[PDB]
Formats: sequence, C-alpha cells, structure tokens
Amino acid sequence: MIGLVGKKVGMTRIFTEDGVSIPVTVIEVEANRVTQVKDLANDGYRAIQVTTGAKKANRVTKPEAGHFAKAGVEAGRGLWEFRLAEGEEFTVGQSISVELFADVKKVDVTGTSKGKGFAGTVKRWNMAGQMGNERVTVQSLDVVRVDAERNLLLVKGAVPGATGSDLIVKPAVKA
Amino acid sequence: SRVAKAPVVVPAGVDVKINGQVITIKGKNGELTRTLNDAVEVKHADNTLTFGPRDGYADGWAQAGTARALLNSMVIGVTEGFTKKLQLVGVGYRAAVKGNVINLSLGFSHPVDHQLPAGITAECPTQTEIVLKGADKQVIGQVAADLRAYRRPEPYKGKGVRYADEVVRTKEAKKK
Amino acid sequence: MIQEQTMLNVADNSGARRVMCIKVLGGSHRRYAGVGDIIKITIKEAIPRGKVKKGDVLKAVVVRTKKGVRRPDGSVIRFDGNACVLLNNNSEQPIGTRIFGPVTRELRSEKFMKIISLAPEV
RNA sequence: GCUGAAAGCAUCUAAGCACGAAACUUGCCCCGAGAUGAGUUCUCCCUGACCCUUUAAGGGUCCUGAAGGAACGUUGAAGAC
RNA sequence: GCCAGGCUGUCUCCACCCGAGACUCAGUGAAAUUGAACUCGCUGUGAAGAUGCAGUGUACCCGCGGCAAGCUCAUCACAUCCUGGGGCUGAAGUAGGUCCCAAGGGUAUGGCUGUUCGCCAUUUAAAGUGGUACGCGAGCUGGGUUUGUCCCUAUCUGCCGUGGGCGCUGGAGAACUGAGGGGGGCUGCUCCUAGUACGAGA
RNA sequence: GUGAAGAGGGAAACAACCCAGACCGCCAGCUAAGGUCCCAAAGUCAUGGUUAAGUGGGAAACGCGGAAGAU
Repeated sequence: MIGLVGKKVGMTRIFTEDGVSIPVTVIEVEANRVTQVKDLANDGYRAIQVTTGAKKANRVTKPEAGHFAKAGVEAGRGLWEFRLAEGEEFTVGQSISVELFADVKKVDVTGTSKGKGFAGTVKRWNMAGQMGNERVTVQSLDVVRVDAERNLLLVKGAVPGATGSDLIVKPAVKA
Repeated sequence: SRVAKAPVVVPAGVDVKINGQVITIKGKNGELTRTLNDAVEVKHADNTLTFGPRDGYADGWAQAGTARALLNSMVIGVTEGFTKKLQLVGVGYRAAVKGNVINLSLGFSHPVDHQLPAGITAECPTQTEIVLKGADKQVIGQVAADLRAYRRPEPYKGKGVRYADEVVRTKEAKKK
Repeated sequence: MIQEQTMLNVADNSGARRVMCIKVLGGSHRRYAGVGDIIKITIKEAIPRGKVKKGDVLKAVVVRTKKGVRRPDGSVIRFDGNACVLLNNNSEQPIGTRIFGPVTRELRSEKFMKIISLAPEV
C-alpha cells in the first residue's frame, strides 16, 4: 500500500506445482520505523521519513543520535523518504510490517544496479562514462510470495543491485 | 431588430428581478440567473419585458433581440417547463435510465453513460422512448445533443437517437 | 535455432535431403527463428521426383532445434541437429504424412492441431 | 451541436452556448537548489579571559580544540586515478 | 587455367580468459608551434562560415579519463514516403484519387558502378526530398579523378563521467520539495462482440 | 566626391551611403546628418488624417489580394 525499504539477498526460481517456475528475487524487509512525518504545515508536502536496521554506536553521529532519539526509533543504517497516498499520515516511532504488500499483486522496485568499471567512449557514446550504481525503478513487478513472520518478499523477474544492496518497493502506480 | 421590438408576456407565478445587468427569474421549477450583456437596457415593464438598445453600440439591436428571446425561453420554462422527446430507432437499442445517469447501448462494445445536470428529469414511458423535462432549454438541449452524438442518425436506415420534431434523412446506394 | 544461411535437416517424406535457409519471417528485420516460428528455406538436393526442386521458395517450420528450446518447467529439450518440415502458404497441410524423430508438446497451436496426430514417437 | 436571428427562410457564433485526432503538454520513470533566484525539514556542538588601535562587518595575545571530516589499516559485488 | 566438396568468429553478435601498454606510485625526461590571450553558442555584416565587429542566450575557478565536429557517426526544414486525421470525391464498406495539417517515430538486403545517381530480384508502414564545402580523410580502405608514407602531440575550442577549492551568512550530520534537463511513446496475429449493424444480394 | 594619404558622428556592425577636414589642452554652450519608450542623451509633446493586419519590421508584373526566403 505504501513504499517499504528493504535489502536484496538473492534471486532464484520458485518451482510451482504446475512446472511453471518463476524467477523470484528475494528481499528482506525488516520492520521499518517511521522516523519522522513530513506534513504540509511544516515540510510543505505529505510524506514520511523512515529508517531500518541497526547502527553501531561509533557509526551513529551525535546529531544522528539526537535525530533518532526525537524519532524514538533504533538507529537504522539508512534513511529514506516515502510520499503518502493523501490518505493519512503515520505517527513518529511507528514500525511498518510487510502486510501492506500482501494484497497489492503489483509493485515497482527501485534500486541501484551493480556497478561496472570504466565505460569507454565506445561503450558510452558508441568522452567515456560509467554504468551501474544508478537509482532506477523497474515497474510492473508482481509480488509472488510474502512472508510477514519471516520478513521475506519474492518479486518476479530481476531487480537492480547485488546481494545485500538496499532497495525500495512501492505500489505499482504505473500500469 | 425586428424580433427585439416584441415585449414578452410573463404569466402569473413567475418573478423577474433586474439587478443591474443580471436577470434573475423564479418560478415553479426553481431558481434561474443570467448575466445580461450591457449593450441593452431592460426594465421591469410589469406583465412584459421591454428591451432597448443602448446608444453607442452598433450591435445593440441583435443583442437586444437575443436577450429578449432568451428571457422569453426562460419565462416559458419556469412557468411550465420544457419537454423533449427522443426515439431510438434500431434493433437492440436500449435506453435504460437510473438515478441521474442515462445508459445507452447503440452497437458499442461498452455502455455509453451520460450524466444528467441538476434540475433535469429523465423518464421512459417506453423502453425505446426517452423524455427529458427541464426548466432551461439550454441544459435539456445539451443533454439531448450529448445523447445523440453517441450514435449519429445513420444515413442508410435512419437509426440511432432522433428528436420527435426532427426529420431524419436516409439514402441507399444508387446502383452498386 | 536458426540464423542467416542456416543448414536444416528434413523430417518428412517429401524427398528433401538438404534444405538451406534464405530469409527470416515472423517480424520485420528479424534476426533468428525459433521452433514455433515460420522460416524461409530452399532445397539443395532432391530425389528423382522430389516435391522440391533446386531454388524453390516456400515456407517451413522447425520441429527440432540443435540449440534447443525451453519449457515452463525448465526442460531444455535439445536434439543432435536442426530438423525442419516444409510448409506452403496455401494448403498448409504438408505433403509428408510421416515425421522422423520425436516432437515436443509446443505444437498445440491453432494450425498445428493436424501435426500432433503424426509423429507416433511422442 | 441545444434555442437562434441580423436579413418572417437559412447559418459553427452575432446573445445564451457543448463534445472532440494517436497532432501538443502533463501523466510513465531518471538526473536535478553551482536553480548565485544558491531552496525546505530534523538533529547536534560551542555559553573562556586579557591587551591595543587608525573605535568598528577592528586587530593581537594565553587557554580551550566541542560535533564532523580528513590522516592511516582491513578492505568491497566502488573505482583508471 | 577451371570446377565440386570438406575446411575457421571474415560475419548474423560477438561473450570471456591469457601476457605488454593504456591509469597511479618513486627517478630520468624532448619535441614540432608559439605576438600576446581573462581562448562560449546563435542571428547579421565583413577580402564572403568571425573565440575578437552589431544584437541575443548560457556558463562558479582548476584538474584526471578520449570518441575526433574543429565505411563508422549523426544533426536540422517540411518543401511529407509511411505511421497518419480532416475537406472534396465519379467516397455503399475494405481499398482508394486530389487537397489542408502533422518531423513525435521509422524511412532495407543482394547482383552491374569507384560511383552520388541510375537498372532488376526479394520484404515491410515507408525503404523521402534537401542544408551541413553529395556533412564527416589532424576519424577509416583510395575504388576514378586531382600532391600511391592518405602527412601535420589531439598542442588548444566544444564535448560526458568523476574529482580539488569556494557560498549559500556561527559550524556540522542526515532526509528532501523542486526552476529545469533526459529517455524512450513502435507493432503483427487470434478470441467474444460477430458472420453483427449496415447491405436487395454479393 | 571619398578612400589611396582625413580623423570623428550617424545608417545596429561596415572602406566607396549622409554630415563633417582633427595644432594641444580646459568636467562650458550652439549646430550638420541622425534621434527625442528604453537599452542609449533627448517630447511616452500639441493639431488634421490612414492603420485592426505587427503591413510598419522585404519584396515585382498582374485581377486589399498577388506573398513563398535563410540552423
């Protein structure tokens, strides 16, 4: 229903009972804690800033420590935005599970593709450039399997990023 | 010009108010308001409505005539109302009506639904006949035109939606 | 599979022995052709009264692919070579009533309902 | 295309006054505040002293060295550097 | 001197690997050229394509990596070949003929030429007309013509990616709205409607 | 007549288009061509008319049309 940030773990084919095994990419989506709520009155638009995971005590800067303390959430390795669906805002310190995607059947996956080395002139312009490590959103991906008690998501096809790469899954607005 | 020189008789039960250039007419059906062009002057003229072109406007006469015609139509509407009848010629052309939406099927793979503006009542004495009642001629005419545009009168059989007082022409291939 | 100037085998009693691809259809400016695809082939060698004479131009369909084709269950059924059977634009029913070798189960198309009957070996 | 003349007819318009082509733009997604117009939100740190001058977007001296970064090591599905 | 056959990434399409360069580290280090350079695009003029003249727009300062504009690669107008809509039609419908608009997108493979062009076969929706010195030789084979090393540090302008310094007004760590820019927007077949409306029938 | 061998102002730039022949200097004024909405210094100046199309701000012959012009 709303976008959730997770981590890519792997991709395989889930053998169906009818021998139609489908390519499934595996995303671990821990309970994302809503760190802050961006509203029209203060931030000028409706959205929620959320985190997830854990940060080492040395890795947490004191400004970040205070930000998390105000948010009342465990220090997560990264922070991300999520635009609301103009339905309703969330409360500070709220943890979002994966049940929201349990009844969507269509999601879009945004992530950074695996980095590639020096892309010469022929590879880029056919100056030189680079490919990979770019935030792109592949759309029209249908969720295959959802396991809330295991925080496991299987999504059809392939998604940018290698094992352990952070990514986002949002409702399939485009059809 | 000629049409303008014709005060329109307002029957009993119709109230006319001239607020500057605005004309507000009330009757049995309901309220109506209409901002009149400044090129013509309209006075109460109890039991009538006299129009006088304003000096300094070359288009005064035609403007006054059009305003007189519109006020006459509004008076006739509010006092008794306007009725329009539409027939659906062709096999399988249904005119189901429910709520404030008219649903039609004129050979399309999907139903064609038209919304009814407020103050317009649709009735179906017969499934293939649809009657619209409205206080304003413009609204009833617009809804009827929207219904007719869904299926143009086919000029080989005269099918589709047609008006009761409208003649529909039809033709056939000459030789081949 | 098929590419430009591909060498195809023969799996019918039409008399063809060596059939060579000339053009690829089923898509404008297409590159290759698949098992369930229509291909353009001509004949190189014919029996004394072979149904196909050198330089013939008529359609055909590949029944077996050397590269192999996939299945929904992951099966990658593959054959020792490329086998193709000739087809005609009109009277699609091929002359050959016998097909050498087994055939896969992807021939359930609308026009391939009459070929599944043949090829007793699966 | 609903009423409709001027110009007792008529008419896409003069008054009231409606739809609509893949043609154009949003809508699909990516970069983007070096956007000098330099933007918005959250959080954290500094709460000393003295002297002089051309006496104010002033200067100098002793102490202090907060958060953060960089400095170096392991290095990476990050990289020519 | 000719023919038939087998024979490899020459190619459809190229994918990875092995050794030396290409990049950095510590040291050696010369060049052609050089009047001086705070060395932008477009429109117009100019001994005639202007980094320097009139008008206008953009761009923080300085580094590292080269395709090279100074057959491959593209760009711009419609004065439209198609995708095409809309008027007229000697338009019953498909299919068409003329005209107005539309450049968003596409606009081939072989045999003779060195060939632009030109002729024939095979397909598509078309295999378009022109400007860029038929655009492109300090990019590439010289095939004819017209000096067969196809010469002249890619020195410097322009070009993308990524960096060092600096300001957003005390400093710093994070999440972003967004002025604007970029990419592509193609298309065949079958099924229900339906062998239906329409159509004398076809 | 000009340049050649005459500067300078104007025509947006410009040597042959108009005005105008620089002894040097001074932070004064008046004129020639050209301008007096601004860029850029001057009247958003007075009166009598054309203009509804940006024709002005490019175009002949011909019955306002003719009219199609350069990233």
